[PDB]
Amino acid sequence: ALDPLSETKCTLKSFTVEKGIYQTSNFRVQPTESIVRFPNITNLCPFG
Amino acid sequence: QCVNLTTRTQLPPAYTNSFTRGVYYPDKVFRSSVLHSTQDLFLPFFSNVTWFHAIHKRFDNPVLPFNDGVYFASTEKSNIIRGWIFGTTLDSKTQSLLIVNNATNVVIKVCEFQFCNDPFLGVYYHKNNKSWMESEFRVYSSANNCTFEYVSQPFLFKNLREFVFKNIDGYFKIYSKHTPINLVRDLPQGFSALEPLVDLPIGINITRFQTLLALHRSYLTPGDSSSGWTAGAAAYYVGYLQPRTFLLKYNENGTITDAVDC
Amino acid sequence: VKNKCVNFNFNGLTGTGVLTESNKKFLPFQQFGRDIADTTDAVRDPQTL
Amino acid sequence: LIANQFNSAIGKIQDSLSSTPSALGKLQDVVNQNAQALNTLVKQLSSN
Ligand SMILES: *[C@@H]1O[C@H](CO)[C@@H](O[C@@H]2O[C@H](CO)[C@@H](O)[C@H](O)[C@H]2NC(C)=O)[C@H](O)[C@H]1NC(C)=O
Ligand SMILES: *[C@@H]1O[C@H](CO)[C@@H](O)[C@H](O)[C@H]1NC(C)=O
Ligand SMILES: *[C@@H]1O[C@H](CO)[C@@H](O)[C@H](O)[C@H]1NC(C)=O
Ligand SMILES: *[C@@H]1O[C@H](CO)[C@@H](O)[C@H](O)[C@H]1NC(C)=O
Ligand SMILES: *[C@@H]1O[C@H](CO)[C@@H](O)[C@H](O)[C@H]1NC(C)=O
Ligand SMILES: *[C@@H]1O[C@H](CO)[C@@H](O)[C@H](O)[C@H]1NC(C)=O
Repeated sequence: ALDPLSETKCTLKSFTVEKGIYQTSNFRVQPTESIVRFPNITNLCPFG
Repeated sequence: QCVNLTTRTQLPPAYTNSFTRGVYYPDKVFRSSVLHSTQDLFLPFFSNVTWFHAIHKRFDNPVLPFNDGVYFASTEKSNIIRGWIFGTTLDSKTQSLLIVNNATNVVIKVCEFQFCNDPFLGVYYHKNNKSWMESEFRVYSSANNCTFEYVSQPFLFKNLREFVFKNIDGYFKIYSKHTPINLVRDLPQGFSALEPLVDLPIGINITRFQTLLALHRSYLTPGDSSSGWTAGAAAYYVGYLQPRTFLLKYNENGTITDAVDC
Repeated sequence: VKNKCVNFNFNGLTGTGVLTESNKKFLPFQQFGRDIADTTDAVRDPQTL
Repeated sequence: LIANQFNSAIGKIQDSLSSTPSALGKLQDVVNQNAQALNTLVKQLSSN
């Protein structure tokens, strides 16, 4: 986890990388917030 | 008050084919241009649908056996059919479903009523007031320990009212679709999709169902309220849902336009 | 919040994604849509419809 | 004569390709198969 070349070296498990294009990891956008939406209620349940 | 009155003519009921009728939205999921196959309690195409008449004299309201799901259709303009009553005993021993839809309200009260053996609703009309009002409410003797209550807006031989009543998992589901019908004696061959109206959570054992009709004695009956009455014309159809796999075709707007009985 | 990668749970349907104003026309009893391969891709808000 | 026959043959070939939606099936099959497989894979996510 230093730079893409080192990640390629780790993915190939070798210290020497031949010329080419290699897939190393997956890029994914992590969520930022949380959203809750539910119908309007104003009365508690009769658990009493 | 309970009244047991029968002056109708005796003749065996008629039978018809159900045709491509009685298809409802199985779920509340929107789909566009997708052919979706489901396995639900559907009405087989061209099924053996029973026909009941209420001509003027016929008032046949038998205790039909409500099997797993029941299809029901009506073409009429006098609003003779008001509601339906369900139950295993139709007695004050066990809870019985009861629905009444007159012109003014829809009433659902799940109570174990002491049902009269001949439930009906009586409407009397006078010329001076020019109003049709219901004098006698004799579908049951008394309220008798209601356990569920619900009232909503009324549902509105030239109009077709198609309902599907299905009881599963302690829930009583009603699917209805109002459509203008031009023919006055038989179901049209057109395809119609029934949208859900309400999932009333009743959860009672139901084995036998009945329909509630209304009389319209205004001035043509001279007899007592035990053998004499008069009303209009009504016809209704009863089918039975079976476990069926159906291929439903959704258009781009999300409404079912075609179906296939596998 | 719209146009952001956010978690959500609308009437029990829980997921992660970006919510955008749509042009689909739900019938006034359906709650959410689905794809050809049964994938949730549209949800009606339980408050603003 | 040979040039006219060649030209007529090319024209007939174009007409046959245009007025027959079953000549290119060897390609369509492949596409369909791939799509079908992908669909099946995705639908396998909805199994208990
Ligand atoms: C719901 O009510 C029905 C109708 O009474 C019950 O089914 C009956 O079960 C008895 C058992 O002794 C049979 O003799 C009857 O023939 C059945 N009737 C029918 C129409 O099938 C049913 O058992 C009840 N459900 C539950 C869960 O108790
Ligand atoms: C419908 O029921 C009637 C009862 O009289 C029977 O004669 C007829 O064959 C039935 N039709 C079917 C099962 O398709
Ligand atoms: C209709 O509505 C009211 C309110 O539920 C109810 O009390 C009343 O009895 C109904 N009217 C008739 C004529 O049954
Ligand atoms: C009504 O009330 C009581 C309480 O549930 C019940 O035991 C009784 O049998 C019911 N009676 C009738 C007539 O429905
Ligand atoms: C969907 O509804 C619109 C309303 O503008 C209509 O123009 C269109 O034809 C409908 N589509 C189908 C497939 O019925
Ligand atoms: C509350 O919900 C109602 C019904 O959907 C809506 O008309 C109203 O604007 C809402 N009020 C808010 C969100 O403050």
